[PDB]
Amino acid sequence: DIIGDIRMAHCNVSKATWNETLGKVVKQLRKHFGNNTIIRFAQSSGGD
Amino acid sequence: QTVVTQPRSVSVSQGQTARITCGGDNIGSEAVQWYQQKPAQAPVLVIYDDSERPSGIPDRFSGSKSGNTATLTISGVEAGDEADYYCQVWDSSSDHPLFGGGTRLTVL
Amino acid sequence: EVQLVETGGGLVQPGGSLKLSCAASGFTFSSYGMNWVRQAPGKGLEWVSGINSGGGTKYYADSVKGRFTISRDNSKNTLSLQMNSLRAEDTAVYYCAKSPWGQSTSFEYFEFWGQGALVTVSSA
Amino acid sequence: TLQCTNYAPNLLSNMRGELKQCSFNMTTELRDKKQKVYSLFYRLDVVQ
Ligand SMILES: *[C@@H]1O[C@H](CO)[C@@H](O[C@@H]2O[C@H](CO)[C@@H](O[C@@H]3O[C@H](CO)[C@@H](O)[C@H](O[C@H]4O[C@H](CO)[C@@H](O)[C@H](O)[C@@H]4O[C@H]4O[C@H](CO)[C@@H](O)[C@H](O)[C@@H]4O[C@H]4O[C@H](CO)[C@@H](O)[C@H](O)[C@@H]4O)[C@@H]3O)[C@H](O)[C@H]2NC(C)=O)[C@H](O)[C@H]1NC(C)=O
Ligand SMILES: *[C@@H]1O[C@H](CO)[C@@H](O[C@@H]2O[C@H](CO)[C@@H](O[C@@H]3O[C@H](CO)[C@@H](O)[C@H](O)[C@@H]3O)[C@H](O)[C@H]2NC(C)=O)[C@H](O)[C@H]1NC(C)=O
Ligand SMILES: *[C@@H]1O[C@H](CO)[C@@H](O[C@@H]2O[C@H](CO)[C@@H](O)[C@H](O)[C@H]2NC(C)=O)[C@H](O)[C@H]1NC(C)=O
Ligand SMILES: *[C@@H]1O[C@H](CO)[C@@H](O)[C@H](O)[C@H]1NC(C)=O
Ligand SMILES: *[C@@H]1O[C@H](CO)[C@@H](O)[C@H](O)[C@H]1NC(C)=O
Repeated sequence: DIIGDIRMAHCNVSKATWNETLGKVVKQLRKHFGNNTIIRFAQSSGGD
Repeated sequence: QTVVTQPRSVSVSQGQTARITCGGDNIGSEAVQWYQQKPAQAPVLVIYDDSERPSGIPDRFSGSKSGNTATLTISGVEAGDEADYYCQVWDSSSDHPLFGGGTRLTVL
Repeated sequence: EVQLVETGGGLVQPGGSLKLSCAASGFTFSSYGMNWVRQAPGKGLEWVSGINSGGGTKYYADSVKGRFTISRDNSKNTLSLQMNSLRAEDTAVYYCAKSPWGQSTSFEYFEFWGQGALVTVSSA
Repeated sequence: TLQCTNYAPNLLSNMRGELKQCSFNMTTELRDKKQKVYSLFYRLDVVQ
């Protein structure tokens, strides 16, 4: 049994760093898909 | 709401068996205890989860859940086992512990 | 030797408050969900005022709902129940309990009882 | 085949209906006696 009180199990990623890392990747993907295009991310689709 | 009825104060005398019945609505949701208590004393658990008993209780107590009305079958008597017995069958939809009524046991 | 010691007052007129205390110099009291029941000199039993082992749930019955409270201070083995409205008297005795799961309900029983049951009466 | 119930009111609404306490039979050392046990399992392990 569980002693205490229950929460979820979670993970933290610092928002100031993760913004800079996606900013560095999306500068690099312009070389492979044309310079004038407006890159959008999304969630996962489905499956197991 | 949901009633748990049981007979008012059944009393056999030295027949060495007694069947304090219980029941009501949907049993099949753990008719769970019987809780012997003597006057001016503390209540004592006697049978939990309607098949086993805790360590320290003699085996004159035996329970069975049959169909929709569970019951407690004691086999044997004593001059110090005249007490009160009542069900604790409920936990659903509302406040989870719900005792029901009472039943007095006397032998002659 | 696992037992419960109690303090409790009585004879409080029906406009005041009362605070009951149940203590446990027995088992490891940081894991089990203690409860309360009541008994008038009369009909039978009635359930009130459950709690988990962290003080984070504290659910109640349907006749005392939104009218009272439960405190639970660990690390010195103390439960604190605090009746505060005190309506027209349902004169009853109060028992301290222990449930050998912790954390929750959905089939719960009571191993050891405290039998310290001093009464609220509100007489003249 | 094993029987289970949900937990507390647990009105946080993140962990409501997640932990699924169960009970079942399980064979002991000696071949012709049975042992009754209580445990629990996360929601992605049981299917009704
Ligand atoms: C990832 O990101 C998340 C979100 O950004 C971060 O979550 C933050 O986590 C903080 C700590 O977990 C949390 O602070 C908490 O705030 C509440 C309400 O203000 C406060 O009650 C908590 O108090 C604990 O810590 C203080 C420090 O001053 C202690 O004084 C206090 O006693 C509490 O300690 C508890 O844990 C101890 C463990 O041994 C116990 O010994 C202690 O007694 C106590 O446990 C019991 O006591 C309480 C009172 O009886 C009772 O309520 C409790 O349930 C136990 O029964 C704490 O300060 C932030 O609020 C939270 N941020 C949010 C939610 O936005 C997280 O840190 C990040 N990092 C990681 C690695 O996950
Ligand atoms: C674990 O093992 C015990 C061993 O007793 C199992 O209890 C048994 O379960 C069966 C199935 O319900 C019971 O049979 C029933 O008999 C009544 C008699 O009227 C009938 O009306 C029902 O339709 C059903 O056929 C059996 O009596 C019962 N044994 C005892 C001693 O009560 C139990 O089911 C096993 N599993 C779990 C999850 O506990
Ligand atoms: C992830 O955890 C690490 C350590 O568990 C954090 O690193 C420390 O963060 C505190 C913030 O108060 C700093 O004072 C320390 O200097 C950091 N380093 C060490 C070695 O303790 C890190 O900040 C956490 N990340 C996030 C996003 O919370
Ligand atoms: C992330 O960084 C970019 C450029 O570094 C900035 O324009 C933006 O405001 C930041 N925040 C978010 C939430 O995108
Ligand atoms: C896009 O950028 C690259 C370098 O950043 C540049 O060489 C290229 O000419 C740009 N695309 C267009 C259409 O000007």
